[PDB]
Amino acid sequence: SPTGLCGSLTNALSNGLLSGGLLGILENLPLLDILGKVTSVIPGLNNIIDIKVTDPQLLELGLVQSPDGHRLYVTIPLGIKLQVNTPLVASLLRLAVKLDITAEILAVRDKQERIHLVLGDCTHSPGSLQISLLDLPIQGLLDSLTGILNKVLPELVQGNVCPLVNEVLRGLDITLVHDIVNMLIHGLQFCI
Repeated sequence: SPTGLCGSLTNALSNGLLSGGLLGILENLPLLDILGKVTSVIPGLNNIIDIKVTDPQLLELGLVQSPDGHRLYVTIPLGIKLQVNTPLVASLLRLAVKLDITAEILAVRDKQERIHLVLGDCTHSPGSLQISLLDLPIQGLLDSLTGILNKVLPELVQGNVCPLVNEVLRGLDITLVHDIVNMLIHGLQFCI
């Protein structure tokens, strides 16, 4: 069970993401809060769209080292199910969504002596978004929803998961941090 840095870092990121409440965060994404038909406001009724997020899932992290060995890139594959509901109701719709966050880990050498583990870039992996139909002329409602999902979810997921990633990095095992940073800054591969 003891392994090298690469497998240790990977299982360390995964543990922290979970224990940091990643699933909680996926489940609570303000999907339809980040958005000419005001109206709904006006009577007393409201919505009557509703998106429950269920089935949050973290898949297997992936780790590659830069060619110069100075940088790591983490792939954080995530999975949620979306059920479309409507308190005039028997779900309207139901979807499987998959998405990668790519977190970039650097070691950078402070002007004094010290060396720091930095979360560099942390973005959604362009083209990693995937929407499936699980289970009425719903076709119009789909790919409308898909169109919304396509230009809202990735920045929304990024914006909720990347700070967690940042939290997890800083809270890592000190000695693990100290070996990771020393190999990266000396450009030595360990993610082989």
